Amino acid sequence: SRLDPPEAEVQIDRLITGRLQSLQTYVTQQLIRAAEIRASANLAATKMS
Amino acid sequence: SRLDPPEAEVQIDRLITGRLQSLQTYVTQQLIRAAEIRASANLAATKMS
Amino acid sequence: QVQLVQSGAEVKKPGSSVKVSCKASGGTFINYAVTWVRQAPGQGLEWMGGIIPILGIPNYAQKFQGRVTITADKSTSTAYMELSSLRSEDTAVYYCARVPQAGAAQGHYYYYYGMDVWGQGTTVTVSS
Amino acid sequence: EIVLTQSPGTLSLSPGERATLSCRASQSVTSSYLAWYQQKPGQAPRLLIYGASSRVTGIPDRFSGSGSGTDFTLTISRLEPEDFAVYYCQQYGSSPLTFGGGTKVEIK
Amino acid sequence: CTMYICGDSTECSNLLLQYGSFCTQLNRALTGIAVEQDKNTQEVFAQVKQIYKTPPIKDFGGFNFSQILPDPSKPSKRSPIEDLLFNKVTFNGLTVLPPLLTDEMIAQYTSALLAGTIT
Amino acid sequence: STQDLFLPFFSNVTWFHAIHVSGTKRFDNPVLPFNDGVYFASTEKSNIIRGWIFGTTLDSKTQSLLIVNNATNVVIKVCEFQFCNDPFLGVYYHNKSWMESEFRVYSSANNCTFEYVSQPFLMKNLREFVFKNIDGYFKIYSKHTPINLVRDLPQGFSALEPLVDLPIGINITRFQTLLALHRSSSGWTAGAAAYYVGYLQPRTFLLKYNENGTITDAVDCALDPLSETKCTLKSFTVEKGIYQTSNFRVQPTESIVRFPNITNLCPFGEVFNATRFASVYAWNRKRISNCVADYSVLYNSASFSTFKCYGVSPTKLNDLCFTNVYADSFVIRGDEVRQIAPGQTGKIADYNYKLPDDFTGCVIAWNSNNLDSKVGGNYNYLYRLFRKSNLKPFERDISFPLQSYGFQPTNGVGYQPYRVVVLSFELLHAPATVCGPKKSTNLVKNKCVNFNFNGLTGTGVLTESNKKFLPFQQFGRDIADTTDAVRDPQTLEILDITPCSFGGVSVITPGTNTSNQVAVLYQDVNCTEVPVGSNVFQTRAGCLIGAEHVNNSYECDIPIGAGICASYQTQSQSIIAYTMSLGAENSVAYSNNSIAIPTNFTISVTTEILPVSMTKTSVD
Amino acid sequence: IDGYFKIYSKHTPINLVRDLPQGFSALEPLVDLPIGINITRFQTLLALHRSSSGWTAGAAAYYVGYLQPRTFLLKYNENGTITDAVDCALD
Ligand SMILES: *[C@@H]1O[C@H](CO)[C@@H](O[C@@H]2O[C@H](CO)[C@@H](O[C@@H]3O[C@H](CO)[C@@H](O)[C@H](O[C@H]4O[C@H](CO)[C@@H](O)[C@H](O)[C@@H]4O)[C@@H]3O)[C@H](O)[C@H]2NC(C)=O)[C@H](O)[C@H]1NC(C)=O
Ligand SMILES: *[C@@H]1O[C@H](CO)[C@@H](O[C@@H]2O[C@H](CO)[C@@H](O[C@@H]3O[C@H](CO)[C@@H](O)[C@H](O)[C@@H]3O)[C@H](O)[C@H]2NC(C)=O)[C@H](O)[C@H]1NC(C)=O
Ligand SMILES: *[C@@H]1O[C@H](CO)[C@@H](O[C@@H]2O[C@H](CO)[C@@H](O[C@@H]3O[C@H](CO)[C@@H](O)[C@H](O)[C@@H]3O)[C@H](O)[C@H]2NC(C)=O)[C@H](O)[C@H]1NC(C)=O
Ligand SMILES: *[C@@H]1O[C@H](CO)[C@@H](O[C@@H]2O[C@H](CO)[C@@H](O)[C@H](O)[C@H]2NC(C)=O)[C@H](O)[C@H]1NC(C)=O
Ligand SMILES: *[C@@H]1O[C@H](CO)[C@@H](O[C@@H]2O[C@H](CO)[C@@H](O)[C@H](O)[C@H]2NC(C)=O)[C@H](O)[C@H]1NC(C)=O
Ligand SMILES: *[C@@H]1O[C@H](CO)[C@@H](O[C@@H]2O[C@H](CO)[C@@H](O)[C@H](O)[C@H]2NC(C)=O)[C@H](O)[C@H]1NC(C)=O
Ligand SMILES: *[C@@H]1O[C@H](CO)[C@@H](O[C@@H]2O[C@H](CO)[C@@H](O)[C@H](O)[C@H]2NC(C)=O)[C@H](O)[C@H]1NC(C)=O
Ligand SMILES: *[C@@H]1O[C@H](CO)[C@@H](O[C@@H]2O[C@H](CO)[C@@H](O)[C@H](O)[C@H]2NC(C)=O)[C@H](O)[C@H]1NC(C)=O
Ligand SMILES: *[C@@H]1O[C@H](CO)[C@@H](O)[C@H](O)[C@H]1NC(C)=O
Ligand SMILES: *[C@@H]1O[C@H](CO)[C@@H](O)[C@H](O)[C@H]1NC(C)=O
Ligand SMILES: *[C@@H]1O[C@H](CO)[C@@H](O)[C@H](O)[C@H]1NC(C)=O
Ligand SMILES: *[C@@H]1O[C@H](CO)[C@@H](O)[C@H](O)[C@H]1NC(C)=O
Ligand SMILES: *[C@@H]1O[C@H](CO)[C@@H](O)[C@H](O)[C@H]1NC(C)=O
Repeated sequence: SRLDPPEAEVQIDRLITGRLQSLQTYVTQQLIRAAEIRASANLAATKMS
Repeated sequence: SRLDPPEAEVQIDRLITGRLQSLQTYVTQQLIRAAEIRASANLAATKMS
Repeated sequence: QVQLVQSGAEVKKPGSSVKVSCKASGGTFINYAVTWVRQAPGQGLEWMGGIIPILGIPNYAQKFQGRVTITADKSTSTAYMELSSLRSEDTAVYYCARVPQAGAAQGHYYYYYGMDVWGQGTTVTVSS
Repeated sequence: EIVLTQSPGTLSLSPGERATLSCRASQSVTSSYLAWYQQKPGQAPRLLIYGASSRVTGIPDRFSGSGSGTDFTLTISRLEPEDFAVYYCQQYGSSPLTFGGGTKVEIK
Repeated sequence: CTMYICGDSTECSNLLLQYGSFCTQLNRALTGIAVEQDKNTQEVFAQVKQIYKTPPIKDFGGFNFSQILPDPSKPSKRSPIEDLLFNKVTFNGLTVLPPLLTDEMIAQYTSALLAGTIT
Repeated sequence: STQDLFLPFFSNVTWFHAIHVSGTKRFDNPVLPFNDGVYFASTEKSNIIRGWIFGTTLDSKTQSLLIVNNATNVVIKVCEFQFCNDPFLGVYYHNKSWMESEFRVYSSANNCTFEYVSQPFLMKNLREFVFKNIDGYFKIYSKHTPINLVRDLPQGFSALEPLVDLPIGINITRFQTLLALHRSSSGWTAGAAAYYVGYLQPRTFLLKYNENGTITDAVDCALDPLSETKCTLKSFTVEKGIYQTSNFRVQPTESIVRFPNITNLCPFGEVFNATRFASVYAWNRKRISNCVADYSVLYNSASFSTFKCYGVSPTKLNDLCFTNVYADSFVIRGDEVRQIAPGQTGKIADYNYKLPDDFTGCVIAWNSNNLDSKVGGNYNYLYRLFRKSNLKPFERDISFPLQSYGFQPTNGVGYQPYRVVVLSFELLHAPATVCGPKKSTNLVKNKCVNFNFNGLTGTGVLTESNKKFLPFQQFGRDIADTTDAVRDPQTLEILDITPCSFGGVSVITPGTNTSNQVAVLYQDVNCTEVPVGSNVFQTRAGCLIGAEHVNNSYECDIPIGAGICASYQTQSQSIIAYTMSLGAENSVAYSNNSIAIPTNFTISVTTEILPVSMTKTSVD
Repeated sequence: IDGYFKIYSKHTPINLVRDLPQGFSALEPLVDLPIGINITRFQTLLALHRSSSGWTAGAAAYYVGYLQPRTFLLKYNENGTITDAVDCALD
């Protein structure tokens, strides 16, 4: 609400890129973290058996 | 020491972004690599027991 | 009735350090600006630094950066200047001087008057 | 760094005459802040004129100063035997403070 | 992170402040890896809370364990076989931390296990 | 956690006695600076402190603030005052009180653009004020509270609340305090006054808010290591352990510049010092290239009466490289010396010599009458007077159409001969050989300094070396392409480069309800060089300050590294460091004829805990 | 290159009749003159004698070769010299 459309489409892209990178890092770290709860649950199921 | 402050804050950001990405890749690969030394040490401890 | 007195002459060898003191009596001394001026034999005058005792942050010249240190003692009302890493070109006469009207604004200093009361002079001869 | 240059290197005059000393700056002095000092051998300098126009009390009336921009001048209308010494110009409108170069005024 | 990206420059460090908390996460991940590296060794070697010794005289019915037991002559107190293994495997803000357990304590643990097994 | 301008904890504040009655009176209130704001405190039980003045010059050449209070309204003005040398407010009874309160503060108030009237500020009721001036906004904070101490500041905690945010647009450097004494040189009286003054610095604080709206506690993260740990954990309590807080660095102590010797001096002494000079209509233009020009000689001489230099600054000319330099030479009268300029017209300007409007050069000139003139005058300098058309710049032809100059050695200034030298710089598509001189320094050693070796910049420590260079190589490089050694341009000796110290700082503490003592570990730093007090002990993981090296061994409590542990022990209490033990000896009785058989038994129950899953989340 | 004329040179004694020796030597820089011209052709000067046919000379012969953009792998010893090189296009 404070800039013209020709100039408002330049500063928006910086926010878009930063937010996209911040969202990607979270998903990568969540996959890496979830890779080991499965390893623990595969040992609990053997100790039960 | 060779450019004005209005123009010296544009070329610096490219270096900042490149160095940040180069630093992130190393940490991601180190986490992935460290995920398996634990798997080997969990087998050595069982063979000792 | 404001007067400043300095210490005596000094002879030094290269690589050492010297410390000069300036004692002012008869005034507030708290809101002044105490400077330091160096005059070489057969030459002009040079500016080294200054301090306002109430603030506690001095200003240094670019040439004498990392080599000089200016401090003040409010209780005894005495200003010290220390010069390290002596060379053979640091042989001159040193003066105290005083700027009566000085302000701060930001971290820098602002002066609205010239130096009016001077010291006496301390000769530092560096040789071997 | 503002650099001040005193145009006449050395002036030789006679008693009862008038002098004229100049102090040119590389840039324009901020708010016209200039001071004039007079030094004799074996003694500390002494302030005579501040602000390029104002005069400290107790200084004889034969001393005067003027100028602005990057050109400043000092005048002694009627010379006296006690007026022969070295003179300096100093600026304090910015940092660092810079002095002149000196201008000998003597008959011996 | 800060020293690697902007080396002792204030104007670079002021521009780096607009990106949030990217460096703290990296520092935390590296610290976590470094912490895990010690539990890795502790879970393997520290399996006995007592220290055992072999008798001064070695009469085990005809078996000769001299090649795996430590020899007092060597200053490092390592078995002959371990000597072969040890002499066979050979700044922008980067530093390397030392492990908590020195190489002379792991040998004590291994010797305790070996001496407990035989007797 | 917030970073702002705060007053540091446990400092010295200055206590002024504005008026002292000994027998007699003593009046002295000074003018103090205004660095980043001020904290002002008072406890006087009367109406004496009645406002403030802020400004830079405190004269009629600039604007100044003025805040006045009279127990009925507060008046804030921003005008061009001319304050007296000892400003004060004079109330004079016509009656005892409540009369015409005159204004002895100033004597003139013109051309001023602000006014603000409101309810009084200062409504034994200790009063505190905080002043700030940021981005053309004057902000005031205030707080009142009753105390009972004799002469001191109370040991409590109160938070100041905002008062006003006035939108002034002036600069502020100094400030002063007003006092309204009485009326009854010595025709006025007063009772007493005293106030406390302190200054603000940029700090970082950690504040605590309760369930209701107030602030209750604060922590300053620069007082001691424990405060730093509390601030880095974002908590007021710390559990037992070892935490990493900050980094440790060493700062440069000097600067060094080294360059090769100064040779190939460029012949500037031929166009200035010369027995013969050209004429106005016939110049002596000379080309200059492939040389080193000493500009500082020209503008540091007390013999030139004209040095107006357009296009470039006279001081930066020593840091510019050009391709070619062209120098001219005229001998003209003293009146037309002003006509050599980018914009000017006249006889010489339009007929003999003209200059463009983008000259980027200058017109160094001076006076000479005792050598260029003789007894008979010797009118050997000619010039033209009439032309068929105006002459464009950078063009002149060789050819009674010419007249000589008198130059009689008796006339006053304005007609005597004056010599003019005109210089121009040009940059075409060429390597730009011409450059200015470069100075050097004394080459200090063995300290972490900053160096500039012929183009190589960096920080570190220099020392001698044993390497040998082939006699054309300048510096060396490591495996990772980092500079390792250099060669001095003037002495041709090899020097090494080693970074000055750097590391991290860790804090070792027991639990927080137990004690408030800590120990500090500096990592990987030989602390014979630490700038920094307790027992000092050197480990393989750095060195430790604040712990005693106990003489025995126990189990590990707080790991440190390399087999060293630390713990809080009792023997008075202290923190001790030792080498961890592994267990107790249990040598077994071995023979070839003995066996041991158990005889009675126990039943044992143990527990084990295992995670199985985590939380399912989704983000759009 | 880029308005800079660079020269490298090296001298060494040999004993072959007519050939180039089978060894290895590295050339060292001589001059880096800052001229600003374009160069397309070149020619060699000879100073014969004085004694159309009023001059004499003994003999002359020289070897000419041309450079191409390549990639090399060089080896430095513990001292400051270059000892070996490998051309990564031969085989
Ligand atoms: C209140 O204080 C502020 C802060 O000091 C002040 O703002 C400052 O104004 C001055 C005005 O002179 C600015 O100084 C300028 O800085 C530029 C930066 O390069 C210079 O180039 C300017 O120099 C010109 O003039 C010279 C001759 O005097 C020429 O030689 C030169 O080539 C330039 O043409 C000029 O010095 C200063 O930058 C600001 N400060 C900031 C932080 O920007 C303000 O004026 C004060 N007054 C008020 C009412 O606010
Ligand atoms: C257990 O086995 C070890 C060998 O692993 C025995 O020690 C070895 O005993 C032999 C025979 O006495 C030694 O051999 C000698 O070698 C030298 C050469 O250095 C030679 O000149 C001699 O004539 C002799 O042959 C050998 O040095 C010695 N040590 C080693 C490391 O081999 C040990 O005696 C055995 N234990 C028992 C109780 O038998
Ligand atoms: C094997 O171990 C168990 C315990 O692990 C032994 O049982 C314990 O035997 C003692 C001695 O008889 C009992 O102590 C008794 O306590 C009562 C008081 O309650 C006292 O009046 C008696 O005089 C006697 O001291 C103890 O209670 C008992 N424990 C249990 C749980 O019953 C057992 O004796 C061991 N086997 C052998 C052969 O020793
Ligand atoms: C306290 O200060 C206020 C602010 O000026 C005074 O109010 C003014 O008083 C003068 C004196 O008669 C009047 O000329 C103005 O018109 C008043 N201004 C307003 C806005 O009312 C007030 O009189 C002062 N109280 C005293 C001096 O006792
Ligand atoms: C924050 O506000 C609450 C509510 O106004 C305060 O709780 C009241 O305290 C008074 C004290 O006598 C009681 O009479 C009220 O009954 C309380 N309110 C309720 C709803 O029970 C609370 O004390 C305030 N915070 C602090 C720190 O005092
Ligand atoms: C022309 O000659 C005069 C002397 O006749 C030169 O003046 C010298 O200037 C240098 C530079 O500062 C000084 O160090 C010397 O002391 C001066 N000479 C004397 C005798 O004092 C002048 O420099 C010459 N012109 C040029 C362009 O070099
Ligand atoms: C650069 O100039 C300096 C100053 O003369 C040279 O340093 C002197 O060189 C001579 C050469 O024989 C020595 O005898 C002196 O002991 C040196 N030091 C002095 C005079 O203080 C230096 O050699 C010059 N640099 C080059 C590369 O020639
Ligand atoms: C590189 O330099 C070193 C030292 O200058 C050379 O080692 C020297 O070799 C000569 C040969 O006769 C010996 O006389 C010297 O005693 C040696 N120096 C030392 C310190 O022992 C080395 O030879 C050079 N590199 C090569 C490849 O020759
Ligand atoms: C405050 O002043 C006292 C004495 O004047 C001094 O001992 C103390 O260290 C000072 N506090 C500081 C400088 O923080
Ligand atoms: C009035 O004040 C403004 C703001 O400082 C100033 O620009 C203007 O020159 C002033 N006019 C007079 C006549 O002083
Ligand atoms: C203090 O903290 C320790 C840490 O566990 C705890 O054992 C103790 O109960 C706490 N309270 C007191 C009063 O020591
Ligand atoms: C630490 O520095 C001192 C002083 O230079 C030195 O004597 C000592 O050997 C050094 N120790 C280590 C381990 O670097
Ligand atoms: C620890 O034991 C050593 C062994 O020599 C002894 O010298 C030292 O005095 C003892 N105590 C301390 C505090 O080091």
